[PDB]
Amino acid sequence: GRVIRNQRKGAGSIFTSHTRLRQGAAKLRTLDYAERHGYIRGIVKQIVHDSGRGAPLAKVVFRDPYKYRLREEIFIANEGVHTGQFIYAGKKASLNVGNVLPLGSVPEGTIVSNVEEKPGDRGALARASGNYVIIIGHNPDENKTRVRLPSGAKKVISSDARGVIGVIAGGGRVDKPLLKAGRAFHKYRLKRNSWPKTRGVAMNPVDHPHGGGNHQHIGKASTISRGAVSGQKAGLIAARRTGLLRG
RNA sequence: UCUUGGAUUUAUUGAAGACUAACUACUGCGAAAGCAUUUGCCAAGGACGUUUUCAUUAAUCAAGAACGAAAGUUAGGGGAU
RNA sequence: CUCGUAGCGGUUCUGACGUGCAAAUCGAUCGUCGAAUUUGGGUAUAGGGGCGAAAGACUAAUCGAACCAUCUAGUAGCUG
RNA sequence: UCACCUUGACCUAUUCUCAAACUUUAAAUAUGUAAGAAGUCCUUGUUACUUAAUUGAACGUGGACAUUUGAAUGAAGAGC
RNA sequence: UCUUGGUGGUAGUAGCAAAUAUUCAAAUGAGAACUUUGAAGACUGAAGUGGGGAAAGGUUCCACGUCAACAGCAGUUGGACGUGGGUUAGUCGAUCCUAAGAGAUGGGGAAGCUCCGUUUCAAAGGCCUGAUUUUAUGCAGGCCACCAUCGAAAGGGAAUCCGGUUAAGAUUCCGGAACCUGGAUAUGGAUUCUUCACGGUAACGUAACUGAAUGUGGAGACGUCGGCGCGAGCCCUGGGAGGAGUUAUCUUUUCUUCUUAACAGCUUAUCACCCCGGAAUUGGUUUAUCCGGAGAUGGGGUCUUAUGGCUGGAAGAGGCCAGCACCUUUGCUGGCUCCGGUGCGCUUGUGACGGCCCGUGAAAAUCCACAGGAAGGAAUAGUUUUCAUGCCAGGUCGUACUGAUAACCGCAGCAGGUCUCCAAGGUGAACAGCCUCUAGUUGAUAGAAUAAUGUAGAUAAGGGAAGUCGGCAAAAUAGAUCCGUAACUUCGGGAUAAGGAUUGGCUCUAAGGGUCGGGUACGAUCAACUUAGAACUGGUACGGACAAGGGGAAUCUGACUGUCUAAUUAAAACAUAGCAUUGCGAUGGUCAGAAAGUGAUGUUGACGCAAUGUGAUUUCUGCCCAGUGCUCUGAAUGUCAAAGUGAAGAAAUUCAACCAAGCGCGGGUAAACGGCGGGAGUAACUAUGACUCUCUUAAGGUAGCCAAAUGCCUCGUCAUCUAAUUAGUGACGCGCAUGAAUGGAUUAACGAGAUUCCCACUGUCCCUAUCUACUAUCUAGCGAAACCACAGCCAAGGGAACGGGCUUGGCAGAAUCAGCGGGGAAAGAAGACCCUGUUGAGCUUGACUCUAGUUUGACAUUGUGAAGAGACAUAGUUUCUUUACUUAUUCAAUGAAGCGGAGCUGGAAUUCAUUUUCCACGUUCUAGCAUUCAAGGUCCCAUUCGGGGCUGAUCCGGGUUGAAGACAUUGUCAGGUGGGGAGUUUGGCUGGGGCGGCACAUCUGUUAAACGAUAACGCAGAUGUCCUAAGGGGGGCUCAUGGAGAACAGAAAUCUCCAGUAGAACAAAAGGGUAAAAGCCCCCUUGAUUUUGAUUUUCAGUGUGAAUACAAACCAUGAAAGUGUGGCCUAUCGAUCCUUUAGUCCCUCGGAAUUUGAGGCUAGAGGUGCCAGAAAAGUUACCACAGGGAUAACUGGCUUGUGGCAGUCAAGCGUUCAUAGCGACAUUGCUUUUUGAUUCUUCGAUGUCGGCUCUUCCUAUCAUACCGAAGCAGAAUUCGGUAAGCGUUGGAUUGUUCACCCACUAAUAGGGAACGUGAGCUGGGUUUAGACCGUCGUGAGACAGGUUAGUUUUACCCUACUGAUGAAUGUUACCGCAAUAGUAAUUGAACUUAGUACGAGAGGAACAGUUCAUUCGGAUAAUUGGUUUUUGCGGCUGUCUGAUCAGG
Ligand SMILES: [Mg+2]
Ligand SMILES: [Mg+2]
Ligand SMILES: [Mg+2]
Ligand SMILES: [Mg+2]
Ligand SMILES: [Mg+2]
Ligand SMILES: [Mg+2]
Ligand SMILES: [Mg+2]
Ligand SMILES: [Mg+2]
Ligand SMILES: [Mg+2]
Ligand SMILES: [Mg+2]
Ligand SMILES: [Mg+2]
Ligand SMILES: [Mg+2]
Ligand SMILES: [Mg+2]
Ligand SMILES: [Mg+2]
Ligand SMILES: [Mg+2]
Ligand SMILES: [Mg+2]
Ligand SMILES: [Mg+2]
Ligand SMILES: [Mg+2]
Ligand SMILES: [Mg+2]
Ligand SMILES: [Mg+2]
Ligand SMILES: [Mg+2]
Ligand SMILES: [Mg+2]
Ligand SMILES: [Mg+2]
Ligand SMILES: [Mg+2]
Ligand SMILES: [Mg+2]
Ligand SMILES: [Mg+2]
Ligand SMILES: [Mg+2]
Ligand SMILES: [Mg+2]
Ligand SMILES: [Mg+2]
Ligand SMILES: [Mg+2]
Ligand SMILES: [Mg+2]
Ligand SMILES: [Mg+2]
Ligand SMILES: [Mg+2]
Ligand SMILES: [Mg+2]
Ligand SMILES: [Mg+2]
Ligand SMILES: [Mg+2]
Ligand SMILES: [Mg+2]
Ligand SMILES: [Mg+2]
Ligand SMILES: [Mg+2]
Ligand SMILES: [Mg+2]
Ligand SMILES: [Mg+2]
Ligand SMILES: [Mg+2]
Ligand SMILES: [Mg+2]
Ligand SMILES: [Mg+2]
Ligand SMILES: [Mg+2]
Ligand SMILES: [Mg+2]
Ligand SMILES: [Mg+2]
Ligand SMILES: [Mg+2]
Ligand SMILES: [Mg+2]
Ligand SMILES: [Mg+2]
Ligand SMILES: [Mg+2]
Ligand SMILES: [Mg+2]
Ligand SMILES: [Mg+2]
Ligand SMILES: [Mg+2]
Ligand SMILES: [Mg+2]
Ligand SMILES: [Mg+2]
Ligand SMILES: [Mg+2]
Ligand SMILES: [Mg+2]
Ligand SMILES: [Mg+2]
Ligand SMILES: [Mg+2]
Ligand SMILES: [Mg+2]
Ligand SMILES: [Mg+2]
Ligand SMILES: [Mg+2]
Ligand SMILES: [Mg+2]
Ligand SMILES: [Mg+2]
Ligand SMILES: [Mg+2]
Ligand SMILES: [Mg+2]
Ligand SMILES: [Mg+2]
Ligand SMILES: [Mg+2]
Ligand SMILES: [Mg+2]
Ligand SMILES: [Mg+2]
Ligand SMILES: [Mg+2]
Ligand SMILES: [Mg+2]
Ligand SMILES: [Mg+2]
Ligand SMILES: [Mg+2]
Ligand SMILES: [Mg+2]
Ligand SMILES: [Mg+2]
Ligand SMILES: [Mg+2]
Ligand SMILES: [Mg+2]
Ligand SMILES: [Mg+2]
Ligand SMILES: [Mg+2]
Ligand SMILES: [Mg+2]
Ligand SMILES: [Mg+2]
Ligand SMILES: [Mg+2]
Ligand SMILES: [Mg+2]
Ligand SMILES: [Mg+2]
Ligand SMILES: [Mg+2]
Ligand SMILES: [Mg+2]
Ligand SMILES: [Mg+2]
Ligand SMILES: [Mg+2]
Ligand SMILES: [Mg+2]
Ligand SMILES: [Mg+2]
Ligand SMILES: [Mg+2]
Ligand SMILES: [Mg+2]
Ligand SMILES: [Mg+2]
Repeated sequence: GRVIRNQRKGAGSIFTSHTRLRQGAAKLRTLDYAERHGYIRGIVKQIVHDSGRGAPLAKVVFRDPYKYRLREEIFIANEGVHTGQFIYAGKKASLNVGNVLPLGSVPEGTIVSNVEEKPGDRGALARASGNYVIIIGHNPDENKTRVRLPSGAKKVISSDARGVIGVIAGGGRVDKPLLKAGRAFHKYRLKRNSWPKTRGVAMNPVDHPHGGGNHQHIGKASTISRGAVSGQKAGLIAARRTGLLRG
């Protein structure tokens, strides 16, 4: 008869993002006349590390078209982008790694990252370390493009949506083992309070639907409907098949 | 088992990975295991030719090493048959 | 990582004490001691709620549901 | 044996022993009613009941009988 | 156990015992253990008992006066009491900045208190003018796109130091010496006829050396560890100038002073950089291997000023002395204050590096610089001066003190807790322990004595775990050097494995450094502590105190480090990395919120986030989709709500069709929940059973493992371990009930985890003794509490069954002291177990009823066109179908910046004399720059040295832009889902409750004892039906059965007679009843009918059911008398409310009617079986409350099935012979220690088993003493008597009592004492809360199943006991007596008797006598051992007193 840990996370008290040391919001450059009819030239000045993020951040500096001043955008760095590199964003831009072009104006099989789901929302797809997006199709009348997402799914996005050529840098990170609870401690120190995890079967029945009994056992089926609510969605939510993938 | 929710067939267009028929032989190369679509680059190899050059530098070899079908092992990728 | 101080804990004596020095101490013996360490201040989360490396533990000596006031002189086939 | 010492039960007359859910009989104790005036007797009045029929039935008028008026003991007042 | 207040006994009692410790004298005083001073002894021992601070306190600080209360003794003292004094800032903080966050406004939500949000969807605004005469500087240009405010006395930050001063303030006052900010402002210097400096190749330099808007850059501004370098301070030390100490002797000796601030000038640097040069024969170089043609080495330079040196500050101050004054105002005078060395030292700061990260380690205020060139400006210095000097001001608040064994919190002057800075010498590795210096304290009620029992510390002969549940506690080990070091292993470890030597002192030896140097075959000089070796030496001591690992072989278990039940559970539980599963591509997953123009994840984006499971590595994860969950573009007349449609009706209404989700159907999923079998026969053994035959499966437990922490039986069986093992280990396995991510098996290392063994070791024990300190005791002072009906000597009896009192006995003499744990079923706590309650709570679910949320349908928002297998058959915008518009709505973005359309060219437009037609719009080697309405061009001005347009830069539409679109979304309603959340329910009787049953509503016979009534979970049975006849009537007939007779035919077919009192039948149990019937056969029928009363039984003379007699009818029936109101009689059944039906066509619908419709009256039905009648699933070991001995266990008491022990009788056994010794079939008793029955007492609690310890009692006698009997020759036995005097063991396993074995013994008898004995212990067993396993349940949970951990309180009161005093007897003293009470010894062996008696032999005694021993007891200390504060003597370490001696 007590609210469970998965419910308490939505109140957002001790379960927020530890966001002091982060370098900003890693977004694309705001879609304007420079990036819609020609291009604009940037410059990388730093490849910095983002706290809580496994991918480096490239600080790319552009000139403001309308006022004499410099605008520093923060990109997710692509593997191969270096400091001192000129970076081109726009429609008429050239395909190099780190250039920002619409999905329509890049050919089939192009490998892109920081890809907008809608034109101008400043980067939503292929942002974690190592991941990328492959363009697998085009429908030039009623401009759309078919992609493969990092999950393996197929998405249809506007051809006016943008992307950055290359993979997101920092790949192969999760292939290293953490080896100890300490290295898990400092990974989640700079993300959010989701660590450690107590098993619900290791509890009292007031705390979890899995807890209690004279032996640690689940009692009911762990697969719960999508048509259930909070407090019952403690287990496998809306599972199609369970266990190993052996047919 | 699939099938009137149109299977099987047929046509158009795509993807994926694998494979490289026919030509293909009492034919070739490779130390052996093995090796076939093209073009490019890389270093190599046999045989021939030689009025070149060195002039026994060689033969086989314990111990020791390189390579070693396929299945298998570990971890990524890929999963068309 | 280890031996071991400061520190931080609390194994055993089932030691002392048990109208105590103390509503949890004292002593010896112990765990650990460069990190998932220890800690001050600021700050956030509030009661059927929080918080929980999970013991129904902790949330002002109060916790299988805090504390305060009211409804309330709640009701009692039960005891005085 | 192919009417026989070595037949079983059955029938008839005997015999020993018994019965809470057997009995011809049958106590003790306990128990119902009666021992009168709201009585008995005579005459005959009523009725739609009853009879073949004032016959019966029931309730009566009038008349006969007075405390040994219908066993014993008691009664402390009786009844409501 | 009332309330409030007061008061006692206990009681002058318990006690005032941690933190080494006090002592002498004087002073003050009424009074001194405690005050003050001196002396002495000591301690904290620099991670302090020392100097400061943060929080908190608040005056506690300081002085004077004072001692009533407070300082648990005292008090002249005080943190007390009374009166006062005291806190000084431009520089230290606050103030300011932002952090995590908090929070207004605009705006949205909410009935509202108010909520969200912090830049949002807002018309959110101040900044300078170049510089002043029409300026209160605007009535002007020009610029800026953010958007409150709060948030740190530890973060960021402008600037102050030294000396002195107070009773108490100080980085604040005073004296001296600075600095910063803000403002104003003059002079000098600088620069200027080249108008905004010069020098250097350069790095850069300087005293200056204009610089607007705008932009850019830097600082503020950052982790941790390691080593190295450098600095400061400290420590160590040499020479000298003073002062003090010791001085028998020694000591050029021991201690001590010898200082230099902020600020300023000049110099000072690793790193970095510049020039020259051009490198392999590669060089440079760090402790640490980096660097160099992208230019090393080298030679010259440049810069940062951490930091150091010099000088100013500043010797005038501070220190140390000396001399002279000597109520001198109170000083005056004078000298010295100097020069070094050393370093793996300590603390700290810094610099250059290196290591680490799936961790890469704040922000803002603020300040500066540069880019740019706006504007302004030149005479002998026009401007401008970030150069020097000069002037003024710096507010408000805080400041004292403590910061804790007395200033804070803990009730308080509480051994507790509470953040931080500084940190001397020695020993030593050390911030350890031990001793000392500076500083500080010497506070804690005392004195005397040295009983017991304690607490704390010790030691112990011989043995060495025999102790105990268990090695608990203790001992042992310990530092360092050298040697040596296994199994196993994840190859990193194990590991300090195990083991084994050495260690002092003194005198030496040998290595190991720095600075100094060459010709266009060389040693002066200084300094450090490591290491190795040698000799000599000694009561063979030496890590001499201190400090400091015990180790080994196994098993279980968790990989490890880590975490938790504060205050009983530290673990095997939790976590963990690793592994795996699941969901989600943002209009999203998971979750918030009452809503929201609302939130978390999210400053996010599948290498992510969320939800779970398992838990490192090795090696594996078998079989199951039937169940239930989950899931599926799956089947579409099975079910399908609301809305909508249609039919009938006057209509309310009734019906029908259509019918979304969801359910049902089909499938997939087990690292989802979960599951993983019998009977029988078979191999040339007897059973065993590869294979085989069936029953049911979805699958029938695979790989593995095991009496395992999982196995009841079980202490399984074997082996091993031991003398002996219910332990352990290894095997085996039909395994009650093992098993694969509810993970199976194994696994190095780790572990305050659990278990067994071994070595060492020891007082754990045999078996106890001694010592010290503190208590206790006694004294002065001070002085509680628990508890208390009244109390306090027993035996027996009875009694609510264990009496202090009552009864009958025993007896009994003041007042007491120390102990003590028998008793007071002592106290502590209105039992926490069990029961009762129509008492609650928590958690679970296939209980009931809801509910948020979610899903599905409908209507509104919701408009505009189409095509329309979209109306019913010249027939119509809505209709069981799709896509077209944008303006509602929705999403998103931006400083709403470039949208839409139209306009120049050139063509593979082969211009088709037409853009039917389309395409490109100033930027891509490179880490530069991009700003001033834009220069140019053009035209105008009224031209003023400047100003304005246009074009540069196409025109038009004012639609910011992109999606999405009348669908989501939203409002309302309807169906589903919905233990996530809520509330409620879970009967009773009961030889306690649970379970079973119904004795819960009934019937017959018995119980039941001759009217009636009468209990038990008494007994034997039956009831919830059956019947249109098995009801009613009439007539006829006799039934069960037996005997004899009939072909098949018998023992049983039909037929016939005789006998048949019922021995048959009557629906169903049993009892009763019945023979021209009540039965059997036949005929007719519905009385099993209507209406109202009366009555009987159960009984309240209520109801219900059943029944009896009538009466009014109407029928049946029979010839009729009659009979029939269901069954031959005794059982077979049901209220109010609601619904329904029959009847009358009756009453009413209240303004009056008609018609439906509704309501009403009388009689039935539908039902409550718990049967006088609620609508209801579990568990609780987390439980709780009101009670209850109305109630379970332990004890006592009764009873005595059972257990044991006896007896009578004697068929028989005992070679004959009942009774030497036995004894059947019977029979009569005893015990309460075994086990069973009462719930008698106890629930405002009698502390629950075993053990240990210790006492007493019984006798039903094992031994010992003395005897009797024998089938007693002897020896040894057996049976029996008197007898409880005296003994009655040590161990392995087990928590066990019991058991069992080993072994000794004279013997290892049995019992009682609240199953003797917990204020005597222990806590192993059992009995809370943690945890794991097995079985069972969907689960919560359960198990008189296993395993691990889990606080044991109080005596000082009375009595009892043990010891100790004592009034009274004329006083006093010595010597005695003995009533009464207690009593104590015990047992064995050997020699001799004696190889004798006896015996055929084998064997083989006893009495007397001597000598020893066992167990016990009482002493005693010559000896032997133990003990040591004799601190007696000696030795040793470390430190301290200068050394020595002598000591602490
Ligand atoms: Mg976990
Ligand atoms: Mg738990
Ligand atoms: Mg080919
Ligand atoms: Mg460690
Ligand atoms: Mg350790
Ligand atoms: Mg420690
Ligand atoms: Mg503990
Ligand atoms: Mg204790
Ligand atoms: Mg350590
Ligand atoms: Mg601390
Ligand atoms: Mg809640
Ligand atoms: Mg629990
Ligand atoms: Mg409360
Ligand atoms: Mg009350
Ligand atoms: Mg009877
Ligand atoms: Mg009678
Ligand atoms: Mg009192
Ligand atoms: Mg006393
Ligand atoms: Mg004393
Ligand atoms: Mg000391
Ligand atoms: Mg006092
Ligand atoms: Mg006094
Ligand atoms: Mg004072
Ligand atoms: Mg300051
Ligand atoms: Mg502020
Ligand atoms: Mg900081
Ligand atoms: Mg000063
Ligand atoms: Mg001048
Ligand atoms: Mg100059
Ligand atoms: Mg700067
Ligand atoms: Mg200063
Ligand atoms: Mg420090
Ligand atoms: Mg100046
Ligand atoms: Mg002050
Ligand atoms: Mg002060
Ligand atoms: Mg102070
Ligand atoms: Mg005090
Ligand atoms: Mg020292
Ligand atoms: Mg030393
Ligand atoms: Mg003391
Ligand atoms: Mg000894
Ligand atoms: Mg000895
Ligand atoms: Mg023993
Ligand atoms: Mg021990
Ligand atoms: Mg060594
Ligand atoms: Mg060793
Ligand atoms: Mg070992
Ligand atoms: Mg562990
Ligand atoms: Mg575990
Ligand atoms: Mg494991
Ligand atoms: Mg640990
Ligand atoms: Mg605890
Ligand atoms: Mg957020
Ligand atoms: Mg499995
Ligand atoms: Mg409907
Ligand atoms: Mg043992
Ligand atoms: Mg075993
Ligand atoms: Mg075996
Ligand atoms: Mg087994
Ligand atoms: Mg004493
Ligand atoms: Mg009395
Ligand atoms: Mg008597
Ligand atoms: Mg009493
Ligand atoms: Mg009396
Ligand atoms: Mg009497
Ligand atoms: Mg007596
Ligand atoms: Mg006395
Ligand atoms: Mg005592
Ligand atoms: Mg007692
Ligand atoms: Mg008690
Ligand atoms: Mg009741
Ligand atoms: Mg815009
Ligand atoms: Mg009777
Ligand atoms: Mg019967
Ligand atoms: Mg019945
Ligand atoms: Mg008849
Ligand atoms: Mg019958
Ligand atoms: Mg009968
Ligand atoms: Mg009845
Ligand atoms: Mg009712
Ligand atoms: Mg009306
Ligand atoms: Mg009843
Ligand atoms: Mg009571
Ligand atoms: Mg006797
Ligand atoms: Mg005897
Ligand atoms: Mg005898
Ligand atoms: Mg006796
Ligand atoms: Mg005796
Ligand atoms: Mg005995
Ligand atoms: Mg007992
Ligand atoms: Mg006792
Ligand atoms: Mg225990
Ligand atoms: Mg006790
Ligand atoms: Mg006492
Ligand atoms: Mg001596």
